[PDB]
Amino acid sequence: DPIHDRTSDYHKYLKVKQFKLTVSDKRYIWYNPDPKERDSYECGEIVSETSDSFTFKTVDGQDRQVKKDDANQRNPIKFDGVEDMSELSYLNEPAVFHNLRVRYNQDLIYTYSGLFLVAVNPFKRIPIYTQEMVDIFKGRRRNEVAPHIFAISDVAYRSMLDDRQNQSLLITGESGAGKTENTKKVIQYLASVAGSGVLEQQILQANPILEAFGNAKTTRNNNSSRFGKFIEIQFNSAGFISGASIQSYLLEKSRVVFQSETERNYHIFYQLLAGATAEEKKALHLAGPESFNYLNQSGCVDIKGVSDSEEFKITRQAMDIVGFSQEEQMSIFKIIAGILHLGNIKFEKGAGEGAVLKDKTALNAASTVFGVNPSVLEKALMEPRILAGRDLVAQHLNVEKSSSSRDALVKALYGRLFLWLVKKINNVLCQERKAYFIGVLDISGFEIFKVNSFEQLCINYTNEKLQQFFNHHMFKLEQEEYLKEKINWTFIDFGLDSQATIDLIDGRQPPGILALLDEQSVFPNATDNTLITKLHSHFSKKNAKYEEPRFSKTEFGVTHYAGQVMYEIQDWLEKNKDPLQQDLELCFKDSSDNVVTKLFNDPNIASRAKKGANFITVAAQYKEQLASLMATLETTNPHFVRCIIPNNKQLPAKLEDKVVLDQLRCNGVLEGIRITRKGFPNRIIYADFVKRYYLLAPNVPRDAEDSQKATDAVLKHLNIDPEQYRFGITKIFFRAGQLARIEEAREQRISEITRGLVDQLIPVINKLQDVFNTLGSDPLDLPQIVVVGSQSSGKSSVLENIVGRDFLPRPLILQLTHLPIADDGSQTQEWGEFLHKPNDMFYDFSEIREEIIRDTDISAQPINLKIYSPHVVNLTLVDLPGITDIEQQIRRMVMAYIKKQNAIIVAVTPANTDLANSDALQLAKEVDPEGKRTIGVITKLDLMDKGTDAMEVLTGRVIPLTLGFIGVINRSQEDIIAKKSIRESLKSEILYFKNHPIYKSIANRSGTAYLSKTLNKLLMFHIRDTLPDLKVKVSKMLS
Ligand SMILES: Nc1ncnc2c1ncn2[C@@H]1O[C@H](COP(=O)(O)OP(=O)(O)O)[C@@H](O)[C@H]1O
Ligand SMILES: OC[C@H]1O[C@@H](O)[C@H](O)[C@@H](O)[C@@H]1O
Ligand SMILES: [Mg+2]
Repeated sequence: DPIHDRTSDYHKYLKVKQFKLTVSDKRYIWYNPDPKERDSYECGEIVSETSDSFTFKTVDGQDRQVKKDDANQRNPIKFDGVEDMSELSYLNEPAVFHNLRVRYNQDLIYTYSGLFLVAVNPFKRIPIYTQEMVDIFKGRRRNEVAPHIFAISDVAYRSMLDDRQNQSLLITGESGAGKTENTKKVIQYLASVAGSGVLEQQILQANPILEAFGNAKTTRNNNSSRFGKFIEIQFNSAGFISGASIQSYLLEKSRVVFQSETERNYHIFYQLLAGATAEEKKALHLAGPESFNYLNQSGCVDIKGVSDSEEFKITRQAMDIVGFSQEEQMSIFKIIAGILHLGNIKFEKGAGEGAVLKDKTALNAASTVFGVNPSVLEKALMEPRILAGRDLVAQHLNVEKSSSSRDALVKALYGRLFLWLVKKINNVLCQERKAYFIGVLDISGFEIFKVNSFEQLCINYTNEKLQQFFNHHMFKLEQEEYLKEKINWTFIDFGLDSQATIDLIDGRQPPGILALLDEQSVFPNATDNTLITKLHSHFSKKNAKYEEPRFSKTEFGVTHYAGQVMYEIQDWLEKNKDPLQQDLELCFKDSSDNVVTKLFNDPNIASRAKKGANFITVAAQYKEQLASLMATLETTNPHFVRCIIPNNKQLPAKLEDKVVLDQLRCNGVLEGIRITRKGFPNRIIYADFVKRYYLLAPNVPRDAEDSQKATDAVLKHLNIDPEQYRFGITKIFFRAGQLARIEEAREQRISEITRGLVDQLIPVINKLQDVFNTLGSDPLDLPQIVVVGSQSSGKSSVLENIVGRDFLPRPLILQLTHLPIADDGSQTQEWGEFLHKPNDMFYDFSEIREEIIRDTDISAQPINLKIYSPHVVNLTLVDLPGITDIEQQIRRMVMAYIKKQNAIIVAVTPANTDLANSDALQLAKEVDPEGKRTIGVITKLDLMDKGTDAMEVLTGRVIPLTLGFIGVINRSQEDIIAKKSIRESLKSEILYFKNHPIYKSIANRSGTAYLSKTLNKLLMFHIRDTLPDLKVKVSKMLS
């Protein structure tokens, strides 16, 4: 399984490479050392914070302060390279960019951002698109695998099948950002998982055909799409590919006759001249690109790394696969060559005003490959006949007009040829009946150049609709979640903000730009000036999205979603009408070539108005085509892929701050995470919230049964403002920022209780004990001292002796803290504290005995008693019930305690009860065979017998132990009856051992004083010894 194998290409090319921050409490923030350079950011460490402001040290070396509102906090370095950025506490611009940068530098181009898939063009080849890679993502769910265009393709596929609903993938981005490469990957994936099959190959081979005729090298992309497309992959009810259909939009026909410096014409022109066979060159009258006007003006005829001859063979192969016949293929090449020959026709000024054609070479070459009459073609170009009432009069045209008519014929032939290719492909691939489909939209994003004409308005208008579509989708998803979870919050439709710009463009009443253009396009003597004049007359200072420039008399502004765009009105009338002399239509309708003739006869191709319809302008046609695409998209469940270009030099490993950030700002990527920042952007299933923040509140099990009640407990203890959150049916909902503040509390808390893990070790362990061992569990295997003895062993007296005062009547965690002599030199009064009584102080030890009895009315939940006294040593002990229905759980509890090797066992045993067949030591040796962590305490020594001595065990012989034995004596029953108090009877204990015939030799290693000192010592060093392992355990359970 490659997904788990680290030594697999999957982990190498799709997975990110590979306690310090745990104890650390450092905070960092993104800032720009130069306020005027918003795109350049640096990391600064936070040093202090007030009510609503931060203070940090800049790398330059200088404290700086910023408001908490404008602060761009940085996420913990642990999250650098996350697969899905939606799980970040901070999603500010610099933070987003940073995670993308981290991934990009590791050659990870794919990153998730909620319902957004981000892909940053690598401008390099990364082996993550092989079949094996396809197989790896098959079936896999998003969370189950790393980010990849294949993963989102699978999700859409699974959704189609599971919900029986059509899907769509919208791949958007700037020119060269990677839309088409990713579009091909989706198809590659779908053909594989739902598929080397005839139909499959045909679908796969259709793209190569359209790219040859619709792509070209521009200054921003060597393989630029000069048309947009919507590919529908069809499936049968069983989920197998059954067909495909293609729609093309806004083909850049003007490129056929003109290309700006360094750019090329459509690939097919160069492919034909370089890949045609010798026989084809002759039949077509071909020559090198330099001999053709339409190819020798840009200064570029080839692309580095690209072989046009090789690509030609590929295109021819693709046409064979899709099914174009040999003759159809030849006719397509004749059209391409004919267009080239038309471009070489040179019109000259005749004796008069009319143009003439002196050389007939180009005209004839064209006429021969087109299968039309040269004489008729020549007259149709320079002397088209126009209707003068009821007679046709030959209008002899000058040079400029003849040349323009030639170009119009060229564009019309290319445009029609392209539509014909698409229609032919659809005839072979499209099936009238299909159960479902997955549509992929590959079209240009907003276009804002210095010069913007009609084409740009169409594409911008398109993107206004697509952005509106996305916002509205987000709206619906949000509305659906709040409804399902029972969260009362209503948003204003996100898409309503695009309506104004859209109406200004395609509105009927009031009439928008297109309507006014159409009207003006059919107006008698209308000109580009009367047009601009009319637009200003309708929207200047009357529509907030429109702007009449201050000086320019040929432009107008439109405020688009992505910013204002200035449009030049020049040629708009001609563009909207796309005229072609009727005599040219007639000339080609009489062609001897089958395909040429279809380009002028097929109504669905030869014109915009279908058989029986009225006049249709280009604008009206495009508005109808766009509404049809939107209606289709609105019948699907949409998936969005955001492509980002790393720089403007088409170079690998060179992510530029300004270039990327600019896109993240208009791509909507930063919008798709700030659109709902007004409601409750964050929500977490209760059990998950509790599992993570239980640590911030007392008495809250990481796995409480009632997750919702626990969640409520945490928020209350943290004193969170009730308005900042809402309780859903399955999730807790938070206002923007609130969850991030709770996460920061968790981080600070973690640091507060783990930093000590690096003397006063006893207290540090005491803290962890109060935080994790209250419910009676020891998940961290805390190093502790456990006291074990019989109900009559008199162990409780031992504890009261160590405490130096009576206070004893569940496990009992006794945490003693020594109090130093007062600063003035006085003796501080001793008192106690219970963990379940947060604000109480027990100065009366009698009340402590009572509280123990109260809270107790056998259980595994320990009572946590803390005692602060200047008469005790620093020490922590865990007293367990002494050793039937009840005597079954007790032994169970004890065992569960001494079982751990991180525990030291204090076995208390009466001296007046032999040594063999003990009790505590028995259970002790059971879990501690080598007796390396057991210390025996011998009590009631003064209660043995006449000549009964115990020096044998005290010196460690009857039963050896690494830690040894310690003897002691306690108060008698009549002593308790009298005034005789503890730490008074201790004075006696010392004299007993000091003046004892045999024990006097070991007097210094006996008694309560010595026992307490020893336990403190054993605990200090045991904690120190266990410290390393405990750090590992703590790090784990906290992640
Ligand atoms: N994921 C990718 N892997 C390799 N090269 C890529 C990738 N995405 C883009 N490219 C490179 O970028 C060029 C332009 O990408 P393209 O998809 O054609 O952009 P767009 O369609 O958005 O105009 C490609 O032809 C290729 O050289
Ligand atoms: O003009 C009526 C409608 O026509 C459709 O084609 C457009 O997409 C809508 O935006 C418009 O409101
Ligand atoms: Mg493209």
